Amino acid sequence: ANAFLEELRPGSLERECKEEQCSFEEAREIFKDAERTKLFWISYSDGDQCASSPCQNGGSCKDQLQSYICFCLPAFEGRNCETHKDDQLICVNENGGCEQYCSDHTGTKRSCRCHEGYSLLADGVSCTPTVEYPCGKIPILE
Amino acid sequence: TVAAYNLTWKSTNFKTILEWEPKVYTVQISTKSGDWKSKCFYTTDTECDLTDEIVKDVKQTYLARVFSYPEPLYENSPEFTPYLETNLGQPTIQSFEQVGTKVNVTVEDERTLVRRNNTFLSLRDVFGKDLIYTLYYWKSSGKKTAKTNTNEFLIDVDKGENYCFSVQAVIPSRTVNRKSTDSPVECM
Amino acid sequence: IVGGKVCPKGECPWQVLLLVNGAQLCGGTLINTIWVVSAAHCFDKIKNWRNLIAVLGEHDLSEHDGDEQSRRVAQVIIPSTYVPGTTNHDIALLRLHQPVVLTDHVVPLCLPERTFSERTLAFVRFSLVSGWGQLLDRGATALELMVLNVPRLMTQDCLQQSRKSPNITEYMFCAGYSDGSKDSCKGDSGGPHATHYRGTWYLTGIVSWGQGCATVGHFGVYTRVSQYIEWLQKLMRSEPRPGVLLRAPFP
Ligand SMILES: COc1ccc([C@@H](Nc2ccc(C(=N)N)cc2)C(=O)NCc2ccccc2)cc1OC
Ligand SMILES: *[C@@H]1O[C@H](CO)[C@@H](O)[C@H](O)[C@H]1O
Ligand SMILES: *[C@@H]1O[C@@H](C)[C@@H](O)[C@@H](O)[C@@H]1O
Ligand SMILES: C[As](C)(=O)[O-]
Ligand SMILES: [Ca+2]
Ligand SMILES: [Ca+2]
Ligand SMILES: [Ca+2]
Ligand SMILES: [Ca+2]
Ligand SMILES: [Ca+2]
Ligand SMILES: [Ca+2]
Ligand SMILES: [Ca+2]
Ligand SMILES: [Ca+2]
Ligand SMILES: [Ca+2]
Repeated sequence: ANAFLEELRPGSLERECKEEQCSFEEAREIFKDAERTKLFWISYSDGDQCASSPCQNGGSCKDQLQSYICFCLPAFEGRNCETHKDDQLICVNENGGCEQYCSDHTGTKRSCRCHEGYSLLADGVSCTPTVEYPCGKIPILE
Repeated sequence: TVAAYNLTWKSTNFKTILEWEPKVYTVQISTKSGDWKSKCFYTTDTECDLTDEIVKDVKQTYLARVFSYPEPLYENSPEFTPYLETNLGQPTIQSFEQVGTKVNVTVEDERTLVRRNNTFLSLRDVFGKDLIYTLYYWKSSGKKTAKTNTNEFLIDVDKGENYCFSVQAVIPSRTVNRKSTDSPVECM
Repeated sequence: IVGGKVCPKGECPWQVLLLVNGAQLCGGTLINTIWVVSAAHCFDKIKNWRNLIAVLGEHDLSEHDGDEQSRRVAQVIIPSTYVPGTTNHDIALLRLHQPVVLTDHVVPLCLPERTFSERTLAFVRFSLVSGWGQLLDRGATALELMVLNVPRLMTQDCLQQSRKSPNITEYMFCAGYSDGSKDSCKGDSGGPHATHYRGTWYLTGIVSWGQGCATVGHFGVYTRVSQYIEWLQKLMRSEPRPGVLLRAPFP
């Protein structure tokens, strides 16, 4: 910024760019050198991409050169932490967490079933043998 | 339905996002000998955050494919080993103390998306001796440099005279993306 | 098998051995006490359909023990869409004359549900193929049951990564290596391709065919069991028709 007769004062990085918003020349009026003024300008003028508070669900934004990075809390993913992990309870996602068979259900939660000779336990996802030799098991290893 | 194309990895400080064209899909990510894990189920976005899957072992090399829906139509992304490709964010000068003729310039140990216990590891924690910082300081018309195995610089300054600084994270061993962009400029 | 190892006695309890007039013929896979799943081309040149024997709990073809259970094959069912001498629809359902006794050395492999197999099992990278076939492309068969671990590929990749023979239809998938190090082999035809998922094994493949055995720039081709589940299931609940050979319609 340049007030009345303020330009009469010599250059001051603090007063003009820190304490105030300085233009490019004002800045060039401090460092003098172009290569130097550029190195400084590149960041000083980049703009805090976090200003829009892009990160969601308790995320934490970290500004970058014309970009940002979001650090989400455990239960969230996505460029902006916009993804709820606890809402991926479908069969395509890790077999819906079922030990054997998985069955999607529009709206409600998914169901888990078992193969013959097996029974679905109370946990709703596990299957235990109901016969002495259920398919898929190797006796000398069980 | 057209198979997706131009798959690219966008990774900085391990925050890895796979982007693609053109502008409903499902992405799977795996390691050369691991099972395939579906991510971003039926998204209409041409991107998918895979950060959580790759931070489980940064040293690993991952491969990802994008299935297209109106065996399905897909495309494979380039191989991607985080630890050797993720980009180093823009460093930042945390502080600088002067004791007579010498000045101590510090670089902030920025945090990474890589989790351990209940906290985000810092750039140091993950790379250690692999990461060094380069100082580019000046008064005089010329420039001077300095390098450090840690996150601090200890240089000799001409008493009185004013200086400016600018660091830059570097991982020397790296074949690609071994240098991060320059930090903002700071002057005494 | 090429580049695999000896399945320890008992760790391949569903592996079956097929014999014609007392002669090794092909491998099989037990999916329950009276039904065995094998390969179609295995019966291409059979003549004495009353001389087919199935042997369970077998391991060392040079030694006999109480764990061996032989059974005559009452019926051999093949999709009516299968053409002898060709590759597509290489699957056969064999009914035994008498149920076998499930023991520590004789346990059936599970037949999965279609969607579970297509949506999940299909993505477990590795699986195990086994049998008493050749140990080398040119070489002879093996005395002790051999087993091998192979990675699965989606047809598209299998093609790009393969050298320019039958086409990889949607009724088969590839598994193996192209460096020429490991692969199942001819004498292993009809053998299982069992997948391990969350504590249980399932049938997801059948040693079908290939460009020789473990040839550089080629993978193994296995019948895609998941496309024949309903088929097999209906047949298993159907009444026993006359004649050993039975061409069932498919779908
Ligand atoms: C091109 O098609 C075939 C070629 C070889 C095999 C071949 N079997 C075989 C099995 C597995 C592989 C492999 N893993 N590389 C390799 C080979 C074979 O010699 N069977 C004997 C015979 C030949 C043709 C028809 C019936 C019986 C099977 C094929 O089709 C069923
Ligand atoms: C916040 O501002 C950032 C940085 O430009 C932008 O990319 C976001 O979409 C917005 O929400
Ligand atoms: C930034 O870090 C994230 C992960 C959360 O802990 C936030 O509360 C914090 O602002
Ligand atoms: C397609 As191929 C059987 O040559 O690997
Ligand atoms: Ca001013
Ligand atoms: Ca001014
Ligand atoms: Ca001030
Ligand atoms: Ca002022
Ligand atoms: Ca001026
Ligand atoms: Ca000025
Ligand atoms: Ca001015
Ligand atoms: Ca910025
Ligand atoms: Ca024997």
